[PDB]
Amino acid sequence: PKIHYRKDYKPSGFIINQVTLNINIHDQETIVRSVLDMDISKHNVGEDLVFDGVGLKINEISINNKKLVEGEEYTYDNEFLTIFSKFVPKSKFAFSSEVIIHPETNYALTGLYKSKNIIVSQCEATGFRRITFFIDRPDMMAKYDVTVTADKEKYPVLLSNGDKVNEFEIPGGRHGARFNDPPLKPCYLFAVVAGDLKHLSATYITKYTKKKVELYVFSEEKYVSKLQWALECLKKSMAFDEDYFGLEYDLSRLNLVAVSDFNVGASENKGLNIFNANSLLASKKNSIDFSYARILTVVGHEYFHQYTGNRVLRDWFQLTLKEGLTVHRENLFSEEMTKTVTTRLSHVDLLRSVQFLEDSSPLSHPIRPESYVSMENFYTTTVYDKGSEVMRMYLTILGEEYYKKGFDIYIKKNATCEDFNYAMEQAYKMKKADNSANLNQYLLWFSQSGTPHVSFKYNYDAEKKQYSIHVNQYTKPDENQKEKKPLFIPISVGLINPENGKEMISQTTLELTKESDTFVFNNIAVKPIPSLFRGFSAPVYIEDQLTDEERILLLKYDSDAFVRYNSCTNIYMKQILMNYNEFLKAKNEKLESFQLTPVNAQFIDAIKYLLEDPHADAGFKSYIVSLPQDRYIINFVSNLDTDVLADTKEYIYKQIGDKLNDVYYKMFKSLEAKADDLTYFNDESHVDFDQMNMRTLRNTLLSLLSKAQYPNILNEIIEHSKSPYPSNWLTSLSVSAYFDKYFELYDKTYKLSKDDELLLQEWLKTVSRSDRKDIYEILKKLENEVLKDSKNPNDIRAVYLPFTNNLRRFHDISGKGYKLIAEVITKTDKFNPMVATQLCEPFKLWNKLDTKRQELMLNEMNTMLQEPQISNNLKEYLLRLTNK
Ligand SMILES: [Mg+2]
Ligand SMILES: [Mg+2]
Ligand SMILES: [Zn+2]
Repeated sequence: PKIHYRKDYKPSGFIINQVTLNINIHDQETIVRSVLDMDISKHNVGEDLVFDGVGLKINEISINNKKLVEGEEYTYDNEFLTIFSKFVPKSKFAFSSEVIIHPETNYALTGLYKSKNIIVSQCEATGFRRITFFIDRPDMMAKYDVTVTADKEKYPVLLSNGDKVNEFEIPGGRHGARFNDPPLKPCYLFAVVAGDLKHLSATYITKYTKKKVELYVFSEEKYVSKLQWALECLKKSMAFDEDYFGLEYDLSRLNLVAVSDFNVGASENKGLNIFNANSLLASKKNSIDFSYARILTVVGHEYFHQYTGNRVLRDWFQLTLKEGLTVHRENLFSEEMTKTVTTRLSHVDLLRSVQFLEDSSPLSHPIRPESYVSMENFYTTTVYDKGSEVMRMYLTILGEEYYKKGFDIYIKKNATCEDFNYAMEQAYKMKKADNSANLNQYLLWFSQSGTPHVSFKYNYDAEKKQYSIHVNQYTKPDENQKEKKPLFIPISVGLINPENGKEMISQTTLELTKESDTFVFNNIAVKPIPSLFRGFSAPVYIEDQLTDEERILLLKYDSDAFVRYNSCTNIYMKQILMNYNEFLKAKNEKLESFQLTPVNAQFIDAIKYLLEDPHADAGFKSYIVSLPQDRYIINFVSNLDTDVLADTKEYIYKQIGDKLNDVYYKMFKSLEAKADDLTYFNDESHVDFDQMNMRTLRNTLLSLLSKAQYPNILNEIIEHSKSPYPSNWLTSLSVSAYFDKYFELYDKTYKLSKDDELLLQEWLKTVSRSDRKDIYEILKKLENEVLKDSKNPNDIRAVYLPFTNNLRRFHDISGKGYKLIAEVITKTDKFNPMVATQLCEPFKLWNKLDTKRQELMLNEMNTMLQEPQISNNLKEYLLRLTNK
């Protein structure tokens, strides 16, 4: 296992100036001819010429049109092509090769592969080496001249980077297309698409230069009518980057292409973005509401890669520089487009659940790691989502005006993470009106792993009208740093007058730079309730040390969506932790009788208050009636007994339900007209995020009412199944799990879903997530009847991943759930190591569970590690997760 270190970076001893590709696609094989116009760099020390090349079948290789001989002049071990230095020229030379690859049987979905009837490429991060020989690293900038040939019937549409400069016929029913892309680019931004694609098109005219831009969205013929929303999102993305960042698209054409088989959401390439079908295609009739926010964000994300990618990555350790930034730009875009507070809330909810788990797991790493073995395991929620929060904090610190200045300085001057911090430091100096002000401490956000803990204590003096906020920050030591240093933590705060719910001070961002600090406020007429970390201004554990009474007041009257949301969350956690220990204590002591502390009555009253408030947001309401995610809860519990937590959740839901179920039912009925309005059902460009939030609320309330066995709720469930919206009649399936009509809706909703590839995958998720006692028997049914031996990641993930969130069933004390997923992981690892690693996600919290379940998970992981044919990808991941 070769380990790459960040501190060991050195520029290549070679230069690649021009790439001339000839990709000839045939029925059983794809022939790739490549001519590399190379040179010797100043960093050269007469070393061997080593190319990356994985799984390549060599027909012949040459230097200056002279064939090289195997063994005497070069060696190849299916991974590296080593050409001995004595046969390597000392000036400008040309390296040529012809290799054979097989996209048809490339089930790893990396490099060049075939998805259904579409040939597509995936080169990030180390995929280009699976297509042809190359110095496969992002700092190798080169020009590209690509020619693609194939059978005209099977692959009438040919796409690649740059301008299509020639189209020609080939004897035998074949055709060819030449693409020249003059601007320098790294090889992971190379792409090629071949297939029988249909499209929707539009013309975008830029804001300043008024350049006309051809926009194309591609898919297979069957689902071409699901491309409308993606096209609209693309238009929205371009306009936003123009309006907010003042950036225009540089090329004359942009292509979006959807494929059925894809490891992640999408990928960016210059002028040619390639999407997972579930993140590009949608229709009101064949998609749940989630697809619309999903497509918006993903289409936006890959577009925001364009302008930065056009002018500025030194090495893969700087991954968070382009990903953290893009996701940040993606999130700013989504918030502006959706105009809903739940958008920002959704991002925070994901970070504090998924990423916080990772950052306290053995897999914990900084957003810029010091080392890696597999680059495929580098693309984590830490690099992406914590990285985004780090990039977002720049905006919070600098403000909108100065941030755009710092951003413009970054784009114009350029790279590494330090380069971006430098540009922001320049804006920081301007804002602070001082050249001695710096952001050197801020770099610790890039190098320090783990989640910081921020705790508070307060003091108010009525006589002097003086309010003090004592802040403390702390990060637990891990395997990355023995000693943790204080970070630059921006704390957006407000002060709420508890008597009238008014703001007491203007916008304020506390700059915590030390381990602890005391912030004092004068002329505070009355004792305030602090509104801390507004908008979640820092990726930290917040310990407000407020009473439930104070939290309730914030929940009702604070202006900031997150602090309201977080206050409700904190009230829940306090209740959860209390009831958990009470349930646990009874279990450990085998008590015949015991007591549970009821849910705060005033808290329940506050929920009723907000719910019955017509001017309150529907999406926000859905959050406050829902307990915190299980993966968020586990961060606050040692040796988590999943059964006890399940009992705890059940009791708390029942407590609140016993009070508010009538309110829940009344709202479910009254919300129907606006939530399920069909006015624009066949207007595929009309998306109402507020309306979809109303359906989110209705479906959430229906779920609560179903679990509570509300009187005659089955009637509502049945009628809900007749709704035109997939979000509704799929919800009816899952909530009917507690009734004898589950399998009736099972067949009904299957018939509705089976003829759409993406919709069926949503049906699989719904079944997988169904709260059924016979869930293991049901999963077997999906395997034999629906899933079978499919190698489609969307199919495999849909069947198994939602099931892993079943607290009671997946964590069955027998370990049957752990054994099931482990078998799926090992099975998947044979053809797709990346997806196999994705399926390991349930095991990420293994050392946080009770001792018995720790043992069970560890055994299955050790079993997987003992598999003789385990991939390096999977091996490295499990080794790090099990601290071996
Ligand atoms: Mg091969
Ligand atoms: Mg990507
Ligand atoms: Zn990205």
